[PDB]
Amino acid sequence: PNLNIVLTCPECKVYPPKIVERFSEGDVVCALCGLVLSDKLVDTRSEWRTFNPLLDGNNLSTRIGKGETTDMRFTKELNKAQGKNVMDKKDNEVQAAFAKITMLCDAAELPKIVKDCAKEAYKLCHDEKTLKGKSMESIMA
Amino acid sequence: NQEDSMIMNQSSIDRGLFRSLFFRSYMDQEKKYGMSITETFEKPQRTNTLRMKHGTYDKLDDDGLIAPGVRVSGEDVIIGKTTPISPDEEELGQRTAYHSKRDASTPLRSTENGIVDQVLVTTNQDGLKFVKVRVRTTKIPQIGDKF
Amino acid sequence: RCSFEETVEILFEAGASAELDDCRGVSENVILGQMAPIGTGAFDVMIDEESLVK
Amino acid sequence: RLVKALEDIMVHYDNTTRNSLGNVIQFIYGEDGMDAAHIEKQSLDTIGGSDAAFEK
Amino acid sequence: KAIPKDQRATTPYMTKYERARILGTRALQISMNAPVFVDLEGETDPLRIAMKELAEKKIPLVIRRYLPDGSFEDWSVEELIVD
Amino acid sequence: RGNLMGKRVDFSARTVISGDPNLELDQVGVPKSIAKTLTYPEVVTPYNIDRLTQLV
Amino acid sequence: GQQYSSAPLRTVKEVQFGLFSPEEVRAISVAKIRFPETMDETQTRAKIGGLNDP
Amino acid sequence: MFFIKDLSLNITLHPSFFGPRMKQYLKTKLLEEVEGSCTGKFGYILCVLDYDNIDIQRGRILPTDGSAEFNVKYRAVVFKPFKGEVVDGTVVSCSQHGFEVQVGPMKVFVTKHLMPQDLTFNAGSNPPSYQSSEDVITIKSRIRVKIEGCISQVSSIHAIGSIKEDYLGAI
Amino acid sequence: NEVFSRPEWMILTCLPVPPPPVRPSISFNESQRGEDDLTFKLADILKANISLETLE
Amino acid sequence: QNAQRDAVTLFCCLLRSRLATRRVLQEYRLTKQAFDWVLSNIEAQFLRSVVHPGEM
Amino acid sequence: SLHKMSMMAHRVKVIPYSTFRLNLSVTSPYNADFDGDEMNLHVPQSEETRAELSQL
Ligand SMILES: [Mg+2]
Ligand SMILES: [Zn+2]
Repeated sequence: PNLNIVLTCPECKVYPPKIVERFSEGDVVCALCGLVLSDKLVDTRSEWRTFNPLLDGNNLSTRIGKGETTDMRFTKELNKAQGKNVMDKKDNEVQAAFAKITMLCDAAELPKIVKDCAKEAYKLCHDEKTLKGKSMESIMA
Repeated sequence: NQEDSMIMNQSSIDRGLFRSLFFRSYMDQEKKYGMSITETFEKPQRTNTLRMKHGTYDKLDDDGLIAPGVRVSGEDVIIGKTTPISPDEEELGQRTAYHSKRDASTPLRSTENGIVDQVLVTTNQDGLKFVKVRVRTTKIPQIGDKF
Repeated sequence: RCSFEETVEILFEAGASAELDDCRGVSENVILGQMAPIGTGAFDVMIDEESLVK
Repeated sequence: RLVKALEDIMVHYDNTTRNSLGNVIQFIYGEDGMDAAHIEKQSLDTIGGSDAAFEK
Repeated sequence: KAIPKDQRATTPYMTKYERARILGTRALQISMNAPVFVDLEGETDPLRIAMKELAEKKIPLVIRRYLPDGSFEDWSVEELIVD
Repeated sequence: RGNLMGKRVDFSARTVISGDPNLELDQVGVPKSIAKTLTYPEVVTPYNIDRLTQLV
Repeated sequence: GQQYSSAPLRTVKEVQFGLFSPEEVRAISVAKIRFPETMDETQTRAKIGGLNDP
Repeated sequence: MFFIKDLSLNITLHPSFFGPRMKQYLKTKLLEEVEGSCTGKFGYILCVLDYDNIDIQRGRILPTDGSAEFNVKYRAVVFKPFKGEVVDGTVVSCSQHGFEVQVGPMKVFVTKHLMPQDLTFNAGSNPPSYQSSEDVITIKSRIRVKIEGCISQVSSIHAIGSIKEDYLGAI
Repeated sequence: NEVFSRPEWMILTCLPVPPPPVRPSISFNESQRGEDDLTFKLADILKANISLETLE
Repeated sequence: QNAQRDAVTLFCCLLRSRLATRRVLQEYRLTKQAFDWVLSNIEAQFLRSVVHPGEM
Repeated sequence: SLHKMSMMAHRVKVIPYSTFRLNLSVTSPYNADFDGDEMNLHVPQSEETRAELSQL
């Protein structure tokens, strides 16, 4: 429902926003009357400094491993709990398939581009109806 | 001269005393995420390219690079690189009008200036075409320089 | 107290025991971002309308 | 530790050094009420000198 | 709760902080087109005009000195002995 | 510590300091680039309307 | 540079620290957040009802 | 209802208004803002009684901007609606959901569902009028409306009325 | 204090979710999008909660 | 007044030591306007040496 | 900056080059030496804080 902010100059109002963005001053200004359109400009490079949608999608997950000061009993109970919830999603085949495909590509000394193209192809096929089997070896080859 | 201060002869400075050269290397590389999106070194046009920096693009060639010997200053784009975008991915501001690509060039530093010394293009390990640039600048000894 | 060292423990005990802050301390007025009672701001300036006719 | 130890201590409009909570540390700042920017080393002529010089 | 004039037991001398905020607020008002009560000798800077008004006690202000018990006093800058 | 008690602020300049006996005690020599970079918002008054007009 | 508001402007005095009651949490919140996904399935906008919805 | 209440308001003045006559200015402002406006706590402010004995108290200077703040206590005649209050009014605008009754400075709305079954809407007339089995509700007609609910938003008050119950309808 | 703290309130039953103004995500190059750690933690709380409800 | 006398006792002893009849009539040989000027300067500087309320 | 003297106001004198020039009678409270030492310069943005900064 709308939610689209469009910057316009109320003094000029003669054309769609043909503006200039001053990053050093942190403003955006109309290149005609010289009137600023917005102050306090946000950055995208600065938030990126601390840090894959193409393959993993929007799914999120976090690992549980052992801690600095912890017991080995709690590490097993948390991993066994995830082992019971691993059936909630059918994405175990993508990680194992990409693992074995990773082993074969690393065994064939092929570049990473062919690895990403092959993983993308297997992601395009995945589990469709026209495949109807092939025992996971033929779709990988 | 007080407090470890030094007075230097100006005529000696003009004749080339303690003058040094500074070589800054800007390395850029085009990459491909999932083969569908491919970064390309090219000269961005001001008509169809969105998110273009306010720097001048007259010093770039047809391949998106500056030939050595061209005097460059701050806020000048040395290597022009554009990234493909999707129309239904962002549609921010005028993205539904530029249609084509998004600028992602690597300009020179804001406070720097000099003469481009050497530019070379080569494919790396996985075959990605990267380019290295080297600009030289003579730094005449100033009052604020330390010895 | 939380500003100096152990922030989370002091805050948790504060919320647990329903603690109240007077908010005339130095760091408190700093955090909230308004005038503190130190020096120039330790007194208010007024106006006397009976003095304007002088 | 010294800065964060002595911070919320000031002198109000009654010549009494007390913190923000009202706890009185010193009833008079410096036990005399004098700033540290107008004090000079002085000599006491009452104790100095002998008894014959005092009576003289 | 407003101590009367016969019970004001604070220092009658204007402190450096009171003079500072009086010159700052008065100069800020003069910068915002305030009625000047003293004839100017050709000044242009607002702080110099504020100090010119303080030198003749023509500043129309009164200080509300807060006491530690919550009370306050009203010492007008005209009756305060400067310096 | 990095967002309340202290913080990175604007309207500032950092550089190497050096001596100059020809200057006064309280003054400081500011470079022209720093003087043109930093600014100060002054209020337009009938006393400096012509001067600020010249600056414009 | 922000937009003007007609609400009365006052300073911040007393600050009270307390625990969050679950009923008050449900009375302050606006969404339930049920989908662990970040953005929408179309890889754009937001999930609408997820970790970061409008 | 037309009540009389002592109200207090904080008036802000620019440093250019610090002349000896400033008190008058205060009263001036105290009129221009209070009379005619509305508040969600005391209702529509009509008039302001006692113009000569207006207390000025003491003006205080807030930090920045240097503007002056005043606390004025006065007596004023205000109008505040109430839920379930029988009032009278005259129609102004007509709608298919109901006619909009005008009660003083408040424009009450009457929902069509809150009307009797014999009262029907007629758009073929100019202006469109509500014709019943005996009474015809037109713009210039006077109708006694029983207010069921009222909304007290800041500087804006709207109420909802009805005429379904007995001893109501057109006057 | 009844109006502020309760032992029943000390035990967590419902969990507030802070807005992205607290955990700002990033969408760099439209294909490299990074989410904050608290977002991943909320995803873990959702997966564990829905998993526990399904098992119960 | 007790705190005032107990806070001014030492300074009053110093003034009574430096301001003796023999020390003024013999050594200083001060006159009327000179002595009164010394008194006004001592009282004045004593009124300027007072610490200001509100200092951290 | 461990002294209250380490932060002091100054009168700006516009000079060329790029180094902050100052008199050597102020390097002792700053504990500085002209050997690559950088300093910071903050600018007030209001007349009230400029006058309060000049009188204190
Ligand atoms: Mg050093
Ligand atoms: Zn414009």
